[PDB]
Amino acid sequence: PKLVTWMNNQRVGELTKLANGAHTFKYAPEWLASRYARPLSLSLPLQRGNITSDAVFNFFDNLLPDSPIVRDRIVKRYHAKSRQPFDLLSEIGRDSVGAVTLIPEDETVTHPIMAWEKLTEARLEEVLTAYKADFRISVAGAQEKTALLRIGNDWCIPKGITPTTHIIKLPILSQSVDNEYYCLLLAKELGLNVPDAEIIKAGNVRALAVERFDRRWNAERTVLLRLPQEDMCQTFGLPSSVKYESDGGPGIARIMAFLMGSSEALKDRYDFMKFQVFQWLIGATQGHAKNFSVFIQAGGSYRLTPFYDIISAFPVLGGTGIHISDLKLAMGLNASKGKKTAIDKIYPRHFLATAKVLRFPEVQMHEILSDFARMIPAALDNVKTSLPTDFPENVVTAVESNVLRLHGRLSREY
Amino acid sequence: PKLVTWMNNQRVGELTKLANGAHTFKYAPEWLASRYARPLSLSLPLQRGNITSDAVFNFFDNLLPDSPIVRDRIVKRYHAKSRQPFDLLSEIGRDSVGAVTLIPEDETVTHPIMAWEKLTEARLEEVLTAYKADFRISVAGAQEKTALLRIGNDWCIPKGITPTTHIIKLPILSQSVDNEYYCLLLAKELGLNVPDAEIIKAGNVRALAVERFDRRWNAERTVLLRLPQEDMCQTFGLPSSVKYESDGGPGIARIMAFLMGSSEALKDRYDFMKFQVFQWLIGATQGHAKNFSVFIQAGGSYRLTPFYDIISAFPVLGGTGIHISDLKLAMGLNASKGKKTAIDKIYPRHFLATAKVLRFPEVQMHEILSDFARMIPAALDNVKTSLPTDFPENVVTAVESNVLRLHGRLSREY
Amino acid sequence: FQKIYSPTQLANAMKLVRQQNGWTQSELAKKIGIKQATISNFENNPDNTTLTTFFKILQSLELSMTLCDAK
Amino acid sequence: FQKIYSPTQLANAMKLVRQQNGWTQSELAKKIGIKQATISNFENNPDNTTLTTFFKILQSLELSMTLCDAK
DNA sequence: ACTATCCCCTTAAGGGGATAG
DNA sequence: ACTATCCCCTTAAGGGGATAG
Repeated sequence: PKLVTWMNNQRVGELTKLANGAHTFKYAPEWLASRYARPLSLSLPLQRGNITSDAVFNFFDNLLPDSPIVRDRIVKRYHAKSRQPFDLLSEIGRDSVGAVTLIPEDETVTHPIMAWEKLTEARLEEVLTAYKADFRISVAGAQEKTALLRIGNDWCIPKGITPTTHIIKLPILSQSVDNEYYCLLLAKELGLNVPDAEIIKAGNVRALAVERFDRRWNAERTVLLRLPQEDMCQTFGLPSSVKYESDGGPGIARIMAFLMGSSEALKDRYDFMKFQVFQWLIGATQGHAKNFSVFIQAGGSYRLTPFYDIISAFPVLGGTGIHISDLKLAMGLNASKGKKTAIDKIYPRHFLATAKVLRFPEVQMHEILSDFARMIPAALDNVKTSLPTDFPENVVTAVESNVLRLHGRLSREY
Repeated sequence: PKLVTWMNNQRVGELTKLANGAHTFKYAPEWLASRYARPLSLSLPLQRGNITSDAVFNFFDNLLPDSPIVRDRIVKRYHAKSRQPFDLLSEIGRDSVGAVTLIPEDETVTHPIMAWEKLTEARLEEVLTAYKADFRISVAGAQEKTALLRIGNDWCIPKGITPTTHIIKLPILSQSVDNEYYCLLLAKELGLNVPDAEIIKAGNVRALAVERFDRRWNAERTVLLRLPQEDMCQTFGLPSSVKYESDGGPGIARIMAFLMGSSEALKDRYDFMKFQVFQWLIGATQGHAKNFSVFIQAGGSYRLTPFYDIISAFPVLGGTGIHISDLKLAMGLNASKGKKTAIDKIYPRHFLATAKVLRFPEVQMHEILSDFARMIPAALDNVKTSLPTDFPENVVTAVESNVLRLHGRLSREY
Repeated sequence: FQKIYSPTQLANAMKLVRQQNGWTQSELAKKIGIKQATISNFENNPDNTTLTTFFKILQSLELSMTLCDAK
Repeated sequence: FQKIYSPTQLANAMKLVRQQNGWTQSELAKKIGIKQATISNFENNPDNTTLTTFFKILQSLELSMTLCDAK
């Protein structure tokens, strides 16, 4: 049974799984002519026939969680006919990342467009703690996370094809929730485009609540709209199995070249490189392709989305085996001897060497390093004097401590 | 004193002749922003500074007659300070070909926009016969010709910056007027885009009156508008001294490539090639660059203008030295051995060989030859049964006779 | 209309128009004097494609282009 | 706006915009990662110019393009 | 100051011609 | 039927680097 692909209650097309198990997709003629017309994914450009390339399979596969174990948790819950992307998506296809809503062909079953259940502080504590040992969502990423709808002053669960407004993350790293909450506050303090996140406390459980940037209420405030988007694995039609550059995923050059075609190209390119430096300063090593996204706009235009899923690997050193010399950036920089990626061995000359080959304005690479050189100090303070009274000072200190260590490498030159 | 360049009462810019005698041009900022904005000539693209290249000189020089002897006739009449383009243009700069109106900087002297003098059958006979042994016009071309304004049922002479509606040609070839009047009627009969011309009889003199395609009355019928245009010498910034291909002018390839950038590219290219065949059939050998023009449209767009200045060299054979084997097309075709141009040696295989290199649809070259193959016969008849009662049957017969001779070469294959 | 910012967005668009009009790479290529391979390259690898090529294909699609601000 | 049908009409237009905005071939080329010679070639010999080149220069001019019918 | 050239060098467009799927 | 490749071959884009007007 074909899966009708909707995008904000607009028929875009259908997903078909043939007998031979070949996934195919076909744009709806009405969509090809729509005002809102745009490809589901840049890897699937609007055209007339049945699209049969692997990009079709990879695109939809990238909407589901990475872990083959987690998928089992899904086949278990909503009794799926297989761990196959198509079968799974036929169960939780409603609130998937980005803005697609996959609903079986045989299933108009008009679902409530705007419906939710105001959870109690207990039910919340139940749902949060739940993900460890109507709710048809789908959050893709590296770790275990769900998604809720925030309205008024209550955390409510969507009912039907109703959208969510927050991506909620649970503690895995011993305090991944606190690690990310910090990295995000710091990111904002430094002018990087990131989502405002908060920490929700339900009884004993402690969870992270990130505001979604792929969700927006219409002017009337009567409808919550999903904004189309896709990560860099999708954009390039690649399988999440290659999200890291070392495995075969896209790197700086690939991404940077692609960003040249952005509606906000010059700004996005600047912002992308700037972030390569930030990831270095806070020892973030999760900067893989599925962690960068572009918004898809009417006609096929796209621009970089805010950065997300940021965590520092600093809190995981010393006491254990892990050492600063064992931290490597997911995307390499240009070095004299091939390429570099070891945080503790990385120096400004590396970002400048990268900029040289990519031909990214040298002067802008200098200004990026310069801005950080003189802003980190003040940044840490404001962030710190923001951390809630009950924030693990070992997280603050581990991050703050190592940032200054690397920062010094900057101020020493800028 | 600078020459202010106007185009339908709109300041486009100024022509300057420096002390060193260097001609320069500068677009008026107001024109660069105008709705009607477009370059004066494709060889002079809109830009901010002073244009100093030779295209400036060549462009304006191409607005005046070719013969250095005729220019003298101008310096004589309107007492010019030289046969120099600038000095001459300062005298008869008003109604020049195309649509430019060159008026001295020091000379607002608002001239009547719509004014004319209804000539008598005698005055007409005076003006016609005149060109052999207010009237500030400028007709460029190969032969001696003037220009009049036709209104109601009287031939009137413009007064001021008032435009003309007809290009009047006088007998030089013994009956150039009749030769062209025929070639044009025939051209139309075969679906070629040409101007409707008529023969005006004033006493003893016999003149050709071609309707101008670079003139159009506004909707209100209150203003006669000049449509911007330029010939192929101008378009390429070349001096009229190279209007013929054998001298250094543009040929088929040059023109055809340029026509690819037309608003009506595919149709113009087809029409241009078609005409290369027509010129062959009627033994026309004046197909030089200054005989093809493009209309300049808002923004820099252009499209081919109707064909004009068509005359058959057939009436000039036998009785004199001139022979069919001495007729050569101004623009050569591709041959096995270099290039061919001898009308009497030209065969369909030549146009097809040309089309092959230019990569002009072979099928369209076949359809062109085909259409002529079966249309000439009927064409000659309708044209013939149109020739006024007093039309030199030696012209008709000489042309008609040789057309069938070449035509046979076609019907024999198509 | 929709603003375009890259060779790829361009080719996708132009290829859509060709398909919506029922034309093949062959009929268009013959009309404008280029090889069918050229049209194919353009559709899949527009980055290193010539501008005349681009405009010839634009003419064969009975289309035109225009500049504008990116807001 | 004005419809464009060739590489040359394009370059003339784009070059006008650069001049009207007071920019040089150098500042734009640095911003988009190409050589100043490339911009110069584009302005005088747009026929054999790459599309990425064309779009990089389009981005440096804070412009965009759009398709349309030629009527 | 700004733009057009110029040498060196690698990569490849696109026309010819033509075929595998 | 339609599109993607493929070999051969000449021409040149565009990056490096850098200078003449």
